[PDB]
Amino acid sequence: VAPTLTARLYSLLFRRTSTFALTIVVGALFFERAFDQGADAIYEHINEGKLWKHIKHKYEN
Amino acid sequence: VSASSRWLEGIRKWYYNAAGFNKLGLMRDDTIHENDDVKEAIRRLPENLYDDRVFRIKRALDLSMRQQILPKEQWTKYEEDKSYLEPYLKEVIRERKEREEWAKK
Amino acid sequence: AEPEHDHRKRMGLKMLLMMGLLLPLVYAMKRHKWSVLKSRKLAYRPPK
Amino acid sequence: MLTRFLGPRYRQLARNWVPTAQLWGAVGAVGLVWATDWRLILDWVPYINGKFK
Amino acid sequence: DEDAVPTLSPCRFTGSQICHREDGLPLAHVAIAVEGPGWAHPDNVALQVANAIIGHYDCTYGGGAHLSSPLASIAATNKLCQSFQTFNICYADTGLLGAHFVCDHMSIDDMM
Repeated sequence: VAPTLTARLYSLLFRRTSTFALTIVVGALFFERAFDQGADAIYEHINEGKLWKHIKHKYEN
Repeated sequence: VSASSRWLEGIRKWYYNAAGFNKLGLMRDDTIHENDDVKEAIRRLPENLYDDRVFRIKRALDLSMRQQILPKEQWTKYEEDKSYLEPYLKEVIRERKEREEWAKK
Repeated sequence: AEPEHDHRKRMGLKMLLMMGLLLPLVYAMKRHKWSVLKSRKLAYRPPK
Repeated sequence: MLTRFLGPRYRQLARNWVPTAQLWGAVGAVGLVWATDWRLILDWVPYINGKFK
Repeated sequence: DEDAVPTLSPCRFTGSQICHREDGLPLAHVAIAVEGPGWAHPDNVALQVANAIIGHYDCTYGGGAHLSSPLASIAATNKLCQSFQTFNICYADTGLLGAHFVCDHMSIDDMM
């Protein structure tokens, strides 16, 4: 579940340049989302000055 | 001969060590800049010296690449530093200078 | 004076995280390819 | 006059390159989808629902 | 018999390069190979078929341009070599599978 691990990745997906590409493109899609939200939340925590205040003013529309 | 000559000789030895080509197993003549006179002298070298010169340059470029240097015992020692090119270079220059004198008349 | 102020620092945060991931990786890619040269061993074998 | 490329070998050639031409098209599709954020196509994918509704 | 009769230990295939530069010789010799399986393996037959398709060439073969093997044919017309031969060398549990060629200094790249 470790030597055979990168071995499977190579066997099932990296051998052909076909899959290799398909995997990084499928891998670019998910990663974008995970990095975006994941980094927004880090930018979110170190702050709390912007639109956390929204709950007040709005709603009264 | 005495105190003074040794002092100029030790200053020369000092520069040599500071110059640091020795550290890459190079000899002084391996560092000469290649102009025509020099390109010709290299050409005129005998088989053995020519082959040794390429191996030295190769050994150095390789070292220079990984920014390493030779163990201290393999540094070339000053004045054990054979100036193999000099006599050839000298003659090539002498030949050029004669052409030049003839070109004036 | 600088309305973009916040958004820029959010991108800048992301620029630092991306770089911190990308920098080592590209470095390892390049070292892997330079391997062949770094460990190359030379030998001189003249006649006689 | 394209009858030069019509025969058993060419037919064998075409088949050997199909999984590859097919997988290249999957690459091109997901690649197009992910790069323009194809709303229509994306909304069906489990995660990546960063457009809520 | 009895004690002192060892077997054969497997031999790690590495995968590297040895270059012996010598501009004094007039033709370059190059030999390249992947690791093959040993004598025992059933798949030496399919390898020999594939090797045969690539075949061999030599400057004294009649038939240049018309040779079936594309390597042989392109080598003959474009004069990319003096000779080449595929091989499949077998040992206990390993082997060398590849080709060897002989050519002029400016043809090593095209040949490869």
